Amino acid sequence: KLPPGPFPYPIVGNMLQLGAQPHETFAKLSKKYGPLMSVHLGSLYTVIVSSPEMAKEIMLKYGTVFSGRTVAQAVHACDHDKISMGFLPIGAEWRDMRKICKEQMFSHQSMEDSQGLRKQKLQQLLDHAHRCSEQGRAIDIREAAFITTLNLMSATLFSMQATEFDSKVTMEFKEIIEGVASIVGVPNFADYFPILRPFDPQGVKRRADVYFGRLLALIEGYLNDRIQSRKANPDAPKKDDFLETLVDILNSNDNKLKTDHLLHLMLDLFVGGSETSTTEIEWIMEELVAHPDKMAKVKAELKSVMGDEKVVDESLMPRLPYLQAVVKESMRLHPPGPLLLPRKAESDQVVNGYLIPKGTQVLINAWAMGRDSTIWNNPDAFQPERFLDNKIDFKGQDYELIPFGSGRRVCPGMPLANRMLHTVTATLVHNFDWKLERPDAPLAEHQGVLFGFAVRRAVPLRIVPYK
Ligand code: HEM
Repeated sequence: KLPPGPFPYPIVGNMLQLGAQPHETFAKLSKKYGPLMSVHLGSLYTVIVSSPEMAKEIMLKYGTVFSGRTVAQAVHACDHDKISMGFLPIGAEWRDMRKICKEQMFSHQSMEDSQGLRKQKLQQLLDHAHRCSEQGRAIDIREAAFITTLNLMSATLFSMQATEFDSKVTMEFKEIIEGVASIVGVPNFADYFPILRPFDPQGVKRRADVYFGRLLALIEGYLNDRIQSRKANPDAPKKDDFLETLVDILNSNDNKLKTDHLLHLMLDLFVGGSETSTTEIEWIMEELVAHPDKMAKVKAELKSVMGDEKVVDESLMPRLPYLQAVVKESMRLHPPGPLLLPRKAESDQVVNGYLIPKGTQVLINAWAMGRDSTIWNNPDAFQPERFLDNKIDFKGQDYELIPFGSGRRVCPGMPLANRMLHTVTATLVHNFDWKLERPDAPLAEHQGVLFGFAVRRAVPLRIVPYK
């Protein structure tokens, strides 16, 4: 009674038929089997959903049913799978971490207060960007967008006041994320073949506990050191960051959260906003460089609003209606997560007549719906003009665009993502002219796909500022 899919082979099921870079294969197989597919990844049953109306059935109509999360083995490291807001069933401790996220830390009231903590972090990059232009060196966009992202998240969370782009604090964080991504970003057969779960054959759960213990040790030091600063100054001026808010929650003791609940929350906030922004800023700074007709419309717009100001204030978003679309088009073409984050059917539920069993990992292919010929016309072409004078937005209600998810577990970092994805892009676009470090380059590198935590270019984007 389940959705249609290819013949499950013994044991392996449909885990050899995927080929390399599965996101496209889960898309092409949908043209024969349908929007609701059934792929037997080993023992892990999985339903692929690749159409807006079906994503509406999954995330909204039956959303409270499909509101779980498939948990990976690396997530059990340091008991993260039982503390994190990302991978907990919708419950008492999760509702608190949402109402805390959306209403206090990610509402506009806190975004506008954290506006000044992040401009300094763009200036450090813009000054470093000018460093590579004088001697005429090339800038690794991924490297530059990662360190800037950590400096951006660390300022929003901790209010670190370093004077160096590659500060000592930031590079301790950079290794651990890249170490975690190198762990989760590769397949762990314990997830698909449960008899291997006790053994942990590839040693994934262990190696994750090492880096998780480090990333949580550095977060602890930033908590206990603030408590003493909170004790020394009783009328301490409210820091306009996320950590100060979190300290002000367990001192009032209104909600029902522990201390480890907050530590692991800052981890998810830190990790969740780093490698996503890092990849999803490499794309626009490639799309605009690969299609110079469109960068020209962005620059001429930016010069119309900036004036002589050389850093983009996140409050000038409404006056950049084209950069809003340029990101929107990058959301459609190259979504950061090709299959988003796995959902789980917490109850036997029927969708479109087919039965979806309990514990069915529902992957919402956002890559296909970005290149589905039935939705966007000429989908394989970059064109931010299709979003001009269009209310289609990635807020979750336009299932034609689901890069940030929708339903009950929508991305809580959306207001912080777009203010980042726009400013750190509009600061490199408005200030310099870019050209590929290698114009005689294989197009396999351009729009290349790397399956892992997020899909990114096959080769890190390396361009030069020559103005
Ligand atoms: C920059 C682009 C980003 C993308 C494309 C992205 C993507 C996603 C997706 C697809 C989901 C799951 C949605 C669903 O299952 O329906 C999610 C959830 C989540 N994201 Fe992001 N994210 C981004 C940035 C961020 C940022 C900046 C933060 C934190 C500051 C963050 C933290 C989280 C957390 C904690 C969750 C768990 C939500 C829950 O389980 O209720 N992400 N994200």
